[PDB]
This record gives sequence, structure tokens and C-alpha cells, in this order.
Amino acid sequence: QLEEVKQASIKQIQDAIDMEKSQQALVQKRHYLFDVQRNNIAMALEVTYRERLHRVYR
Amino acid sequence: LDPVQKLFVDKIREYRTKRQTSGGPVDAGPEYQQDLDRELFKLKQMYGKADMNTFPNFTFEDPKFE
Repeated sequence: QLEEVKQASIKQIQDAIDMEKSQQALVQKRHYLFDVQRNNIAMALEVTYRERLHRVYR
Repeated sequence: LDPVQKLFVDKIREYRTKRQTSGGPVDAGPEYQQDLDRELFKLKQMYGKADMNTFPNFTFEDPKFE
């Protein structure tokens, strides 16, 4: 009797805990992913403007 | 000796004379020219054949992105 109660105990909470942890992660991480990409873009261009100024002044 | 400035006079004279008769290599004669002409070319080589009386300007573009 007692075995099944504790056994079921792990398995039911497991599937929850894992899925609520999965849900929370994707929100921030996916917004971070978007973010980082914007990041990488912006940089390059100011660089491109910057480089032209050095080049022509030389 | 004693002549300090009377010597400098002697040197001075020819400096003006040449300037007030400018032409070719200045009483030097062609000989200065023959070197000069090579030297002027060589210096062009150090900067390549980019014209120096022009102003450069161009546009510049973009590549792959993410």
C-alpha cells in the first residue's frame, strides 16, 4: 500500500515541476535570444560607419 | 681671424643672383633635372598612382546578417 503512494508521489510532481521549470525558462531565454541578435547587429554597423571615417581620413 | 661678416657677404651674393634668373636647374643646368625626374616618380610609387588633386569619395554597402 504505502509503496505505491510514495512512488506515485514522485512521478506525478516530477512531471509538473519539470514542465513549470521549462515554461519559466523559455520566456526569458527566448527574449534573451532576440535581444542578443539585435546586439550583435547594431555593433557592426557603428563599426562600419567608424571604419569609413578612419579610412578616408588616412 | 677678423672678417666674420665680410665672408658671409661673399656667400650671400649668388643666392639672390640665381633666384632672379630662375630657369631649369638654376645655373646647375640639365644635370639637376635628370635626377629630379626619377625622384618625383619614385615618390608616386610609395603612394601609388592615386591622383592628389582629386578628392575621393565612395559608398559602402552591407553583407550577410543574422
